[PDB]
Amino acid sequence: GNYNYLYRLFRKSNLKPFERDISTEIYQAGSTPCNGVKGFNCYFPLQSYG
Amino acid sequence: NCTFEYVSFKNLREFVFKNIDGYFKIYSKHTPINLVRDLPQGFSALEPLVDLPIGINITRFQTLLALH
Repeated sequence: GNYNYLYRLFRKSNLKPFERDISTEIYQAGSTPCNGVKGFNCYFPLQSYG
Repeated sequence: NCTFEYVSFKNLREFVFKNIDGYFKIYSKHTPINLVRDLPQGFSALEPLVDLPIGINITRFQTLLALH
């Protein structure tokens, strides 16, 4: 796998055309008060193609 | 972490700033004035300077000034 290449899997709302959101902040999927910290329902918002 | 860069009361200078689909559009107009108090009643229209294809989510803004 090549791990240089990635995409966003999670967001709070969809992009408008060319809305260039680069932020990597940990995604609270509602249940867990993640506050930017990893754990259950505290997802990394991207994925690598590998 | 610097994803873009560029370089080029006797008067009233007017500007307009807006964004469409990441294209940030800049408009201007200048004149001398004699109502030194406040905004003049009569008409004028601004014209474009640049459109910057920058893609940023914008909702808030602030001005910058000289300091002593």
